[PDB]
This record gives sequence, C-alpha cells and structure tokens, in this order.
Amino acid sequence: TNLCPFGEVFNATRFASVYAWNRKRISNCVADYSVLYNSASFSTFKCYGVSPTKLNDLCFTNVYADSFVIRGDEVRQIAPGQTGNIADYNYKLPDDFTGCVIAWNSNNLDSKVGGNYNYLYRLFRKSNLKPFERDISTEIYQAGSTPCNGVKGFNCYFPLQSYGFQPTYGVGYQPYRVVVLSFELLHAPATVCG
Amino acid sequence: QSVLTQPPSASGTPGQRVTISCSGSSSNLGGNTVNWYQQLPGTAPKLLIYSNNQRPSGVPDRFSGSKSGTSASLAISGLQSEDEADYYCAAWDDSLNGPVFGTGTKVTVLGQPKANPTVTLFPPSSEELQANKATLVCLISDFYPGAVTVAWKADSSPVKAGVETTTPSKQSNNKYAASSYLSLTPEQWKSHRSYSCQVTHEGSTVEKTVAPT
Amino acid sequence: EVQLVQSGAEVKKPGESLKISCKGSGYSFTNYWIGWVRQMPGKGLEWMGIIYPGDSGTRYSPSFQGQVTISADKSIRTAYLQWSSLKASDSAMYYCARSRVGATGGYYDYYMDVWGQGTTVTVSSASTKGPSVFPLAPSSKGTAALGCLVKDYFPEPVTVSWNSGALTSGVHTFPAVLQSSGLYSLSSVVTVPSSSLGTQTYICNVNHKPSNTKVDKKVEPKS
Ligand SMILES: *[C@@H]1O[C@H](CO)[C@@H](O[C@@H]2O[C@H](CO)[C@@H](O)[C@H](O)[C@H]2NC(C)=O)[C@H](O)[C@H]1NC(C)=O
Ligand SMILES: [Cl-]
Repeated sequence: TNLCPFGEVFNATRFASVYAWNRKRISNCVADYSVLYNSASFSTFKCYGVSPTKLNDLCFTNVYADSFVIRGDEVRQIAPGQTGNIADYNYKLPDDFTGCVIAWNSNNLDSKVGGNYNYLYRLFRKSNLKPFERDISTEIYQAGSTPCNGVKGFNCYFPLQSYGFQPTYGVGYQPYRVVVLSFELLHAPATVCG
Repeated sequence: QSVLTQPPSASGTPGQRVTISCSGSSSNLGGNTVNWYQQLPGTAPKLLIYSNNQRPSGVPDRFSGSKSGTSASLAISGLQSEDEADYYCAAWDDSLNGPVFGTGTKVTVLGQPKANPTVTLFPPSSEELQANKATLVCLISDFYPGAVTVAWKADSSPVKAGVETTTPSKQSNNKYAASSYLSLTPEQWKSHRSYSCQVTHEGSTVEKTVAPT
Repeated sequence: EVQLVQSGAEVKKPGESLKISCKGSGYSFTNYWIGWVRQMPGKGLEWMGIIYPGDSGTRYSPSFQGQVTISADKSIRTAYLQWSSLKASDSAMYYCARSRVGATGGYYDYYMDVWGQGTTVTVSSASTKGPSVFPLAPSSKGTAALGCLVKDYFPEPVTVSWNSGALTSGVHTFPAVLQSSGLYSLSSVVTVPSSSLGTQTYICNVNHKPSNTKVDKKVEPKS
C-alpha cells in the first residue's frame, strides 16, 4: 500500500498562478487526513459533502489536487456559490462540490522585498468561468467600444494583473497557498482511503 | 514612479563584460516586459533585446538581457569596438498608458587609457565689461571617456541660471572636448570675490577659480 | 525587407506649420502600429505617440497630446507627424518605428522592431549676425593659455586662425554652444610657453562668411 504523494503537491517548491492553476490526479494510495486536519499550519481547512475528521474512514475512486496562490482575503472565494475576481475569472468550484479547501499563509516563501511579481490573476473576462474551467489567454480586454488592436489605452486593459506580493502587506494581501482536493466517487473501485 | 533609471555611463576594455542596470516600478516592469535599444553615434536606434531576453536576427549572443521584478539588466560579453553606443531600456507603463524609454547609458569601448580633463577658466575681458556684459569661459579638453559634468560656483554657492554647456565632442587624438559658459551682469561679476568652474570626470573633480581684478 | 523611409530634413521658423512623413514597405501596413519618437540634440529618446493605419486609431503620450497630430494614409502606406505652429523647442531628430505587441508568460510585450532613418527638424528665428570678438588674456599666475571669445553669431560656422595661420601648434578651437537666444558662441585657445608672453604677439583672425565679417583681435596680457 503506497502512501499518497501529497508531498509533491503541498510541499511543491513553487506553486502556480491562480489563472494557470495546477491539477494533480491522486489515486492508488492510502494516506491520512487527521494529521493534515490536526496540523497547526493550515489556516483554512473547509470540506463540503464530507467531514474532515471522518476522512480516515472514507474511500473514494479518484482525488484531484488543485493548487495555486491567491491573496489572503480571496480565500473565501474558493468555495461553492462565491463570486468575485477569483471565482468569476480564475478558479470556479461547482455548487455540488465534494471535497476540501486547504490554505496557509505563504508570506515567507512567496513575498519579496520590492515585490514578488511572479504570481498573477485575471481581472477581466467576457463571461464567468464554468466550474474547473481554465483560461490562460492574454488578449487585450476591450471593455469599451474602441478596438484595441493589441495595445492598452481607451477602455483596453491587459487582462492579467500581478499580485506584487510584499512582506509589509497586511495579511489580507499576503500570499496564501491553496490546495483544493476533489473527492470523486464514480463507478470504480474505491482505491483512495484514509 | 514612471521613469526607467539607467546609469549615465559605462565602460570596459575590449573582451571585457559590462552590465547596465534598468530600474523601474510596479506600473511598468511589474506587469510588462523590458526591451533594449542600441544607438550607435549618428545612427537610428535599433531593437537589441525584446521581451526581457529575446534577440532579433542580427544581434549576436554576446548581448543578453535579464529581468527580475522591477529591475532589469543588459550584459555585453566580449566587448567589441562597434559596441560603443548609447543603450536605452524601455517598457510599457500603465500609469502613463504608453511606452517609456529609460534615461540611457553611454557605453565606451576603451581604446586608450583613462584621461583626466584639462580645465582652463577665463574671466570676463575688460572689453566685454565695457560693453555691459560678462561671460566666464570654462574650456574642458583632453578627457576620456567622453563624459563630464560641470558645476559653477559663486564664491562657494551653486549657480544655475545663465549656464550654457556643449555636449562632449571627439577631438583629433580621440580624446574629448567641451566648453561651458556663464553669463553674468558686470554687477554680479564685481559683487562676488570669485567664481569657480568645477569639472567632474569619473569620480575625479577639477576646479578652477577666477576673481574680479 | 521591412523598411521605413522618412522625409528629408526640415528648416523652419517659429510659427510655421510642418508635416513630416514616414512610408512603410515590405509588410502589411494596416496590421501594425506605427509611432513617432523625439530625440533632442544630445538627449535621450521620448515616445510621442502611435497610429494604427488599419482603422486610424491613435494613442498619444500625455506629454504630447494636443501638441502634435499623428495621421496615416493607408492607400500610400504613409504615416505623418504634424505641427500647426512650430516652436524653436521643437528642434530635434524625429524617428518613426513599427510596433510589435503581444504577451510572454502573462506579461505584456511592446517593442519597436523596425525604425526609420530619422528626420531632422531645425526651427529658429535667428537672423544672420556677425560675432563680437573679445580677447581672453593670459593670466598673470611653464605654459599659458590665451584665446579669443567669438560671441553671438548666426548661423554657423566661423573660422578662427592665429597670426594669419603662421601659428598652428597648440591651437584648440572648441565647438560652439547654441544659446537659448538662438545665437552661437565659441572659443579658440592657443597654449604657448609662458616665457613668450612678452616677446611674441598673438592675434586671432575670426571670419564669419554669412555676415562677411573679418575680425583680427590682438590678445595681450591683462594690465
Ligand atoms: C511537507 O514537508 C514538511 C517538512 O518537511 C512536513 O512537515 C513535517 O511533518 C512531520 C510529520 O509528518 C513532523 O514531525 C514535522 O515536525 C513537520 N515539519 C514541519 C517543518 O512542519 C510535512 O509532513 C510535509 N507534507 C507532506 C504532505 O508531505
Ligand atoms: Cl504585432
């Protein structure tokens, strides 16, 4: 019985930007969520359709591990039924989401003096994302009636903005690493247990 | 915060490596890539680096760019004589909604040893004074590389109004020359005890002083 | 290959209108922004603005909005930069350039990959004027520098010799300054041994052809 490779996902040295969020398929293995839930490091640990403490008792067919960085005050948008810049344009959970949302402050790793500009998010889009849809396009967003022709200006915005994380930011603006675990139960052997 | 700051000058011997910094802010380099342009004297600028570190066709691999956050750098390895030029960084700036050029860096490929300037300072002639005018003449020559800054002084106080300074120009021996002119009224010239012309060349400073006598 | 060709050098007076041009070749003229860049003498590059000839849209720098007009005529692949009333301060080199745009790794790309050869614009209200010539006496404090101040003349150039060309060793005639008045001034200095200041006469011969000026000024130590 091989252990769940949660280390590659939670302990990845770098995380994706939320607009290009990473997905890892987790199956085979059999790891325990008690230590994760009893960990003093995760500031958010919220589950839907399933109980975190009783996770060791349950078996599922597949697990998806999505990971990315957002700012602290956006963690509340990583939940079913939310709207806002992140839920609308970057990473959208379904209403019937079954899984857990885990986040922790990553200021020590992801902020730099003068700003870490590596992490981006999408501010504009012609429509809201469908659940688990991904958009990595970079066309100038034409908000107004003037064509942009690839240049910013009159109501013409580059769609991605850098978080520019600085260590002196308040915790609402500090970077948080997020792991979304989707517990899928289809018609297959339940190979992932606690 | 909408100016790309570059060092005024840089230099190296042939074969050496020179680096040129480009300092920006969140509104430009934070969300936009940096580019570099090379302008040989008397020629049009040309694209040297685009999108932080890409080279157009016809730009050798001796030029490499890098960008980290709000800072960027151009490196020239194995300096060759034809690399002597002005270099400008540039990027789109979101505060101004347009491209901005950096302040520019003059690169010199040292063909001879460094040379300090010769400074000659003349007071107003008696014949100009009788015409109710006064000009101090500060002549600067035999310096290399071709970059100087000039500061004028009344007694020991800075003077800025009425200063006219040439750009450095290459002289015969491939050293450089410049001249700086201070216009005064005869009353101003006769009020102070002395005027000074202070020339700075690569951290060194040469000062000459004249007095109304 | 892709090429931009600009119109010829311009000599104007303040208050006159001016339109300079930039013709593109070897590419789809309506598919790229084309822009203007100013370079004042001895100074750096300043972005002025751009036009997209496919639909005549423009973007102007805030420092140049309303001061100039950028236009284009796509049937003849030409972009323009226009002033309704020039100032002397408009004197500069002007380049046109083709823009390239896009994105790399989530960050916005904008660069100018093809450049015109440049157009010089010289705007002056100065009238032809001969110089006043003043001696630059050797100071009384093993070599000494004496010279001649050639002041307030227009246009360039002047010629300076010393002792009718008999003296050439040690002569340094410096390039002129352009004063904000529109007039030029220069100096010529000859460095001689201090021991000859009493026994050798020094006369600078200044010639300004446009004013038919010929001045010979003796330079003697100050009394
Ligand atoms: C990620 O790495 C950290 C550190 O290497 C692991 O945290 C350690 O976990 C053990 C028990 O599992 C504790 O005894 C240590 O005190 C922990 N160290 C720290 C610094 O927290 C963590 O288990 C790893 N997570 C995953 C999912 O592999
Ligand atoms: Cl393009």
